[PDB]
Amino acid sequence: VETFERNKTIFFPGDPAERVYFLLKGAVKLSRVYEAGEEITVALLRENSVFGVLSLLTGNKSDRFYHAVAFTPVELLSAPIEQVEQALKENPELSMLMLRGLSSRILQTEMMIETLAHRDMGSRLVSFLLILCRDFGVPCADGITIDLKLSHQAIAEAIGSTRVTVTRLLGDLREKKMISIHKKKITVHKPVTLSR
Amino acid sequence: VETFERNKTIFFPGDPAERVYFLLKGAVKLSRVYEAGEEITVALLRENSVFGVLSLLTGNKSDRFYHAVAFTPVELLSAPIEQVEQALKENPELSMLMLRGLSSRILQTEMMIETLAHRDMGSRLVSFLLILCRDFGVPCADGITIDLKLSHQAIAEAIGSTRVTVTRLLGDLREKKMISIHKKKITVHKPVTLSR
Ligand SMILES: O=C(O)CCC(=O)C(=O)O
Ligand SMILES: O=C(O)CCC(=O)C(=O)O
Repeated sequence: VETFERNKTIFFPGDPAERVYFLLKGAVKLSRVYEAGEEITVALLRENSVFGVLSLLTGNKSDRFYHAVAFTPVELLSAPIEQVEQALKENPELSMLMLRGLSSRILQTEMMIETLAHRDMGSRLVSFLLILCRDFGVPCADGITIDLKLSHQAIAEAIGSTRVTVTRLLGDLREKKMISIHKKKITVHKPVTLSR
Repeated sequence: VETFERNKTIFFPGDPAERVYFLLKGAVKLSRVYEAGEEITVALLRENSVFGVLSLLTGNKSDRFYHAVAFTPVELLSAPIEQVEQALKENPELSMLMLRGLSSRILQTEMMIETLAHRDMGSRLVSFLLILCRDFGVPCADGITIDLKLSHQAIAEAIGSTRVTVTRLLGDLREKKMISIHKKKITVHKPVTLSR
């Protein structure tokens, strides 16, 4: 069981795709990185996700092109591909469960496609927040607290927007009392009604 | 082998998720259908993709929420979920090959997250076409031909835009001599350079 301090890198673009990973605790951010250091978020992975799947294809013969970061303190398992490939070719059942895990990854990414497809950033934001509710939400008298520290920057990198825009949108959502924010934990007040 | 005419439905929202599918020839469109009747594209699957993967999660106890349509004339295989779990037992190797196809689906979806992430609708379109060039590309004296009838509406539904805007953007690109269109098939003239 490995641990990663918050903001520690799990793999860098350019690193051989040596291992597969399983996320026990915390959130992992996958992103694409650009020459100047800008990053675009491509996935925010929730507990119990398999990831690093490019090694399931090319194994260490190929290089990472996304950046994997411990978005919160993380705990995870990982194993070179042949170790995995052995464990599978050996334990048939296990594979049925990784097939399920991968199927989940795909359905989750497609939900982000849906979030990103909205033309107006306001809905893009609510929709992204509703997903986080589901992935990391904690029940509350108000509604649901997204148990992650979310900077305006981090949100911008994930819904395709600038930070200034996120700030304005977030302020608008509070003015209207659909959300509260405290030390970066966002609480969504009426999740179910927001899925309108 | 099951064939489907262009624009025929392979599976509708509400259907039991009982089968896994394999795409042999053509392109399959996955969408979310909305209350009104508008449709948002979540994936354009290319030949040799596994899909319907919701059925490897629950199976019957779960109803399709996406719409699977033959975007071009299509041929595919399919099987009841419990038959898949069986051949998985039989051939612990076939297993790995599913794992790998699922891995590739994940990566393909993430690459669409990147497309949608662009703020500049022009760039988002160029990026969507590059995808199409590698997914449905055919080498050309002129560069790479995307082998698909693409209406502006269809492009709009996949890049979170509208017909009108797509028409303007395609024309801009054509003025720059950057793409060509014949019979609704688009040719991208220097895709390797554009990748910039
Ligand atoms: O596997 C990689 O190299 C990038 C994408 C990824 O980590 C996955 O979503 O599992
Ligand atoms: O499995 C479905 O029901 C929806 C998503 C899907 O078809 C997949 O991308 O393979």
